[PDB]
Amino acid sequence: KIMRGPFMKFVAHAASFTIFLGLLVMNAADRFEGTKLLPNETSTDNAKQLFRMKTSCFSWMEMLIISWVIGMIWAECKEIWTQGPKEYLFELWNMLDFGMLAIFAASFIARFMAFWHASKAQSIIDKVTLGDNVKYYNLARIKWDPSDPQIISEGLYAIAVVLSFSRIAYILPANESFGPLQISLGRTVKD
Amino acid sequence: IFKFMVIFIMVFVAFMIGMFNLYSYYIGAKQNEAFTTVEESFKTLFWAIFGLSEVKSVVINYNHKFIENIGYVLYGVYNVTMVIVLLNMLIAMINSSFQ
Amino acid sequence: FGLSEVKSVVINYNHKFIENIGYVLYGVYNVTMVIVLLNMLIAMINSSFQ
Ligand SMILES: CCCCCCCCCCCC(=O)OC[C@@H](COP(=O)(O)OCC[N+](C)(C)C)OC(=O)CCCCCCCCC
Ligand SMILES: CC(C)CCC[C@@H](C)[C@H]1CC[C@H]2[C@@H]3CC=C4C[C@@H](OC(=O)CCC(=O)O)CC[C@]4(C)[C@H]3CC[C@]12C
Ligand SMILES: CC(C)CCC[C@@H](C)[C@H]1CC[C@H]2[C@@H]3CC=C4C[C@@H](OC(=O)CCC(=O)O)CC[C@]4(C)[C@H]3CC[C@]12C
Ligand SMILES: CC(C)CCC[C@@H](C)[C@H]1CC[C@H]2[C@@H]3CC=C4C[C@@H](OC(=O)CCC(=O)O)CC[C@]4(C)[C@H]3CC[C@]12C
Ligand SMILES: O=C([C@H]1COc2ccccc2O1)N1CCC2(C=Nc3ccc(Cl)cc32)CC1
Ligand SMILES: O=C([C@H]1COc2ccccc2O1)N1CCC2(C=Nc3ccc(Cl)cc32)CC1
Repeated sequence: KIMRGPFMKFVAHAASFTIFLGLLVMNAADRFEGTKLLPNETSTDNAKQLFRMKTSCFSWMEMLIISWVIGMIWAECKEIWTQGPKEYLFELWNMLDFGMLAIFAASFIARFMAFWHASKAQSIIDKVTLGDNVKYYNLARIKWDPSDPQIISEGLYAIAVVLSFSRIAYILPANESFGPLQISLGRTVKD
Repeated sequence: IFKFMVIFIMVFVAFMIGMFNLYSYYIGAKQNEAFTTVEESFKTLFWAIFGLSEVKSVVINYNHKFIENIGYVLYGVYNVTMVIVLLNMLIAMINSSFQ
Repeated sequence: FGLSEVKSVVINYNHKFIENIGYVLYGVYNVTMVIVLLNMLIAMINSSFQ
């Protein structure tokens, strides 16, 4: 009965957003003081799989981030049809929310098809000179194409990680000290 | 001022995590060591406020111009956003003294 | 933001006509941008004193 009150629902939503931001911080936790994987070298750690299987496998933190953003797209698509494309599209912060969710979705879509190409190439050929169908795998960062579907994912993921911090403005007008500050920012943003 | 420092810290931490996630995989393949660790991303985006961070801190050596153009756009948006937050802090400080 | 150097406008030949055109255009650009910023500040002040 306490956990279905409005204030506890607000606290639970703020806590889930805090968990999402902490996951976005701690996802790149092996590279805080150094990557230890140079763009010239290659590491597989199994001596049977190729290099593009280690760089394309989803971790558990990435699976949790995918779960959070799928829940966010679901909770936004449930609300866009309740108000229609007249009250939703009129507000310009819904543009920012839909853009952040779309860029996250495109990043995960590109990472999935990169992993699918890598898994297909590792499945059709399960140390000699490899043939001319899986030779654009087990390669370093220099010899990737400029339109590789993993660097598209890594490019969109940074924009989505920057844009996901704009949801503080949804929980910020509940405070007595940072509410009028947001009101003053929105007052001056028009000029 | 101590209420706009929180907004400064929010924009700073957001862009720090974003550009560190963008440039961490190019640690030995850049012109300088910026945005390759959390310390270098910190000392790049902090001294970009006073104009002590050069614009070639964001380019790479390979022909991946996708990630380089993402870095240019993110760094320009960071600079414009910091100038906007400073110009709003000035108006808030004016209004807090005309009362 | 002051991250473009002033030697971005000079050439190697002895065509100082085009180089002086470039100096004048770049200085006028910088002064005009400062003026538009100072007018944006006053508009933002007037939009908050109402
Ligand atoms: C070629 C040049 C490129 C230009 C790019 C520059 C970007 C300009 C940013 C302006 C932000 C602003 O003033 O927003 C005003 C208020 C919203 O007012 P309102 O109109 O009241 O919006 C109400 C929103 N609502 C309560 C309805 C959810 O914003 C905030 O609340 C600030 C949030 C604090 C921290 C966020 C971190 C961001 C990291 C990227
Ligand atoms: C360095 C930066 C990036 C901080 C990282 C993100 C979070 C740890 C911060 C940012 C925004 C914060 C929130 C801003 C506003 C509030 C409202 C506050 O409650 C009230 O003020 C209203 C109570 C009432 O109704 O009387 C509870 C804390 C909370 C959720 C904060 C919880 C912690 C948050 C999520
Ligand atoms: C919620 C709203 C406000 C989002 C705003 C959009 C931008 C913040 C994002 C989304 C689309 C992105 C762009 C998508 C395509 C391009 C072209 C691309 O160009 C190249 O790849 C160079 C050639 C090569 O070597 O492949 C580089 C990234 C870039 C500029 C991206 C820059 C950042 C953009 C503009
Ligand atoms: C509508 C009004 C406000 C127009 C204002 C006038 C200026 C914007 C223009 C018109 C005349 C131009 C000038 C004409 C003559 C000179 C001298 C010339 O000097 C040399 O050629 C160096 C020696 C050589 O090697 O030939 C270089 C360009 C310059 C400064 C020009 C600079 C830009 C000027 C001042
Ligand atoms: O410097 C920047 C950023 C700085 O931050 C920005 C912030 C908001 C909007 C634009 C910004 O541009 N770029 C990106 C675009 C760039 C890359 N290739 C081309 C080709 C033609 C043109 Cl006309 C431009 C370019 C040049 C370098
Ligand atoms: O730097 C500039 C520009 C910068 O932008 C300007 C904007 C508006 C008005 C003047 C500006 O001067 N120049 C141009 C003039 C210059 C070229 N030969 C001489 C000889 C004697 C003197 Cl006394 C000066 C010069 C020096 C370099």
